[PDB]
Amino acid sequence: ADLEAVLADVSYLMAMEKSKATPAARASKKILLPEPSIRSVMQKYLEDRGEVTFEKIFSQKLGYLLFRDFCLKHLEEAKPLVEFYEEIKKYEKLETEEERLVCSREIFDTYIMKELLACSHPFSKSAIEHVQGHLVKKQVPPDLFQPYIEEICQNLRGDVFQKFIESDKFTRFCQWKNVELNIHLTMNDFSVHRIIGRGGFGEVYGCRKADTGKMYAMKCLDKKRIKMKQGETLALNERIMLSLVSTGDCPFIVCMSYAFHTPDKLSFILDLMNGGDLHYHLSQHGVFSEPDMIFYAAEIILGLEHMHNRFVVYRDLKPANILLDEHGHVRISDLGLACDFSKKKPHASVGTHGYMAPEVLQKGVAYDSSADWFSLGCMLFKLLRGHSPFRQHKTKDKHEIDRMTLTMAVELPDSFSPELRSLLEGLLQRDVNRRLGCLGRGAQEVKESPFFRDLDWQMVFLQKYPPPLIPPRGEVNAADAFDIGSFDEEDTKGIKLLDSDQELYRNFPLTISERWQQEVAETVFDTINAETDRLEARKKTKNKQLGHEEDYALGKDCIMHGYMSKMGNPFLTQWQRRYFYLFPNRLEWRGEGEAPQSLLTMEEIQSVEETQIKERKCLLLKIRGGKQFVLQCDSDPELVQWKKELRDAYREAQQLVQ
Repeated sequence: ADLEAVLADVSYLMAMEKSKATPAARASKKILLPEPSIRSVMQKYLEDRGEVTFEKIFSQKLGYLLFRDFCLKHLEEAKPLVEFYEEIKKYEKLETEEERLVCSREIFDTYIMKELLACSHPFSKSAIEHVQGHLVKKQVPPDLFQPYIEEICQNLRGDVFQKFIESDKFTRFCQWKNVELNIHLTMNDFSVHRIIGRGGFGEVYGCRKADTGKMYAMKCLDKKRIKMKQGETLALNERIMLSLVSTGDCPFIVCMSYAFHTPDKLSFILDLMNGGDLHYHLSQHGVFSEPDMIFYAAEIILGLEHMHNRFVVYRDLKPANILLDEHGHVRISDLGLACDFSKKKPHASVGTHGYMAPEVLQKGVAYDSSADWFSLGCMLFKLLRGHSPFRQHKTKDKHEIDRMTLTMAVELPDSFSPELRSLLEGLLQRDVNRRLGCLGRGAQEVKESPFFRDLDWQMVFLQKYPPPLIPPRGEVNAADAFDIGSFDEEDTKGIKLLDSDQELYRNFPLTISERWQQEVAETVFDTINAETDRLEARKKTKNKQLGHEEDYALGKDCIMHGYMSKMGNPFLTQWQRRYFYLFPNRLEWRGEGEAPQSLLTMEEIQSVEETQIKERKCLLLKIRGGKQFVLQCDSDPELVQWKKELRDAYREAQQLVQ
């Protein structure tokens, strides 16, 4: 290969491998948390939608981390409870009874027996007796301590949670949540490496997120090409499907973290399966063997089960769409042609010739998730033979392959064991009502098939089995960027994107909370937290020494307060950032911090409405008498809450004054 390609590959590989032992060091940009005063607005914003309950926070990764570290360091009473809960959770992940026996005895002695002996145990007799009855019989199921989990959560829900909310670590949670809700991604935020694939409406590049360093796969769709091929509906459907299946914990599907668009591209951020697709590895390694294909079939069956449980039908199932991760475990990747059959069963012949179900290939006849099982059979057949059960592209014409609707699968006796012959005979049935997986419970009908009789599906979900193939660690595991190529830019000439077209993607951008929180927790949570803490320590010392504290008790009846930019003065600085206080009768206004002063009285307000200025969202207040004020906030949540609270305040004040 030429020098440029070699350099691109080396840069991509080094960025992928850099600082594996210290993920925090991979970030080139830094997350700047807002000031601790943010909680005055963010608390109301979260309360107004009921998000400050114990379950909501404790179920969030960052919320859980902050609550845990508060209990373990700033509340002695809650320390044993959190320690017990955490060790129970650790125990639940033990995979063998030989280890669970000792772990459970240690947990019992440490957190139950000693407290019982000291008579300090606060838990109910029921949980004690349940655990004692299970253990006296030598039973160590993973659900041993579930009653203790419930009771620990009940105890933490009490004054412990209120103390946490009143603490300075709920302020940190508010800061992190505000940082989350203000995610506005652009192509600048990512360091895009060499192209790794192409197809559909655009290309796929490996990329590193700037402010966390986590490696992602950026899938870009060109808006002009989408308009040219009338693909707006498909482009939006792909986002719907990705957001539908990403919300969860399934490790068998390429999950989406973010979605955004530039003026000309639609971009999805997905998991990076640096091992490459299974078709490339099949070509390099050759036909797999039955014990090897057991692994792939089991993993793909679990993935399809996850998708089907959500009523999504994966119409294009090929070896090319199956991506191997670093360690060799597979995932389903391309949800471009996926559809939902819960509302109405599709009827379009969408797929790839040689892997489409007979009812999919038939015109007009509706079909359901039943399609994915025929495609699974065809795919498993390819892994063992190098081609679909019906002729390949180089062996027959496209419509000659379509004669799959007028024949029956060969079902070779040589390369297949009788169990596999039965499995493929079930999966390649012409009649949907008789086809395996298309009757009864669905995924269970296949999972219980004889070919998987030896397989323990719990270990499949836990991914304990050794992959048959481990992708090379020193290669990109993809075709050369010259081979992948690029779309012809001339094809888009004559295509113009109207404002009515950019309106189709008004609501496109998206961020998934759990995925972002997990990324932050893995990468830069502790570093940022420490830096933030140092910054507030510095500023607190400065304020204490020089006076002008952060706030003088926040007044007597302040509804809310926070920074806002008094905007729009031509003869002064446009961004006159200041600190504001809201009261039921007036809105006060403070300078650098010496003394607050009144800016406005609610009785004067005529209306409050949002407006766009300098391509930035702002708040417009119109005043009885022709006066007006413009205020600009920093995070959409600040703007939303300020709008809501100002509106409610003046409406109530004027209605009462009526």
